[PDB]
Parts: sequence; C-alpha cells; structure tokens
Amino acid sequence: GSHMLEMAGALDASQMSNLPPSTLNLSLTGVMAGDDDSRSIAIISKDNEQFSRGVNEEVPGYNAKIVSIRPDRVVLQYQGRYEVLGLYSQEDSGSDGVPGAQVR
Repeated sequence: GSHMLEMAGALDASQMSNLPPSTLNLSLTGVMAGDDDSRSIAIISKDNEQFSRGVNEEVPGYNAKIVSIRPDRVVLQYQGRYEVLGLYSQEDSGSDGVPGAQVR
C-alpha cells in the first residue's frame, strides 16, 4: 500500500525502555484518568503549581505534551519525540522559589 502511510517503527523499542526518555523533570503529582485518553485529568505540579492536564494537553511550564496519561507517568511529546516520562519531584513542592542557603 502506498496510499496509506503507516510506518509503525520496526520493533518495540519501548520494550527495552526502562530509562525515561523525552526530558524527565517537573512533578506529575498525579493524574485522574478519564475513561482513558477520552478525557484524562492530569494534576501536574510545576514547582508545585498543580494544573489539570490530560491527553492532548502539555505539562505545566514545559511543552511536554501528555500524549498518554498514567497515574504519575506520561508518554509525552517534547522535542519532536513522545516518550515515557514519569516527571516526578518533591524538590519542587519543597521550595519557596528563593535559591539560597538559609531560606528558613
């Protein structure tokens, strides 16, 4: 077939994908999956500003597009690639935004 361009890769690269590609950053506090991608709420924390994202939404702050919602895992489209990012942090929530030695 030439009138239908599929090109589904060649092999399951994600089978060996134990290392989160894309970018890895943020804190994906957690999603609230909605049927699946048919809705999907993504409560992501960006230096701890939680937003409601989802499939075909992008992560707060950076254009990491949530092409697939999972609890705190997201197959996201960033940098022309959509890979498996479980953006997770606690260093974002544990900060006032003032880089120093003695904030407290």
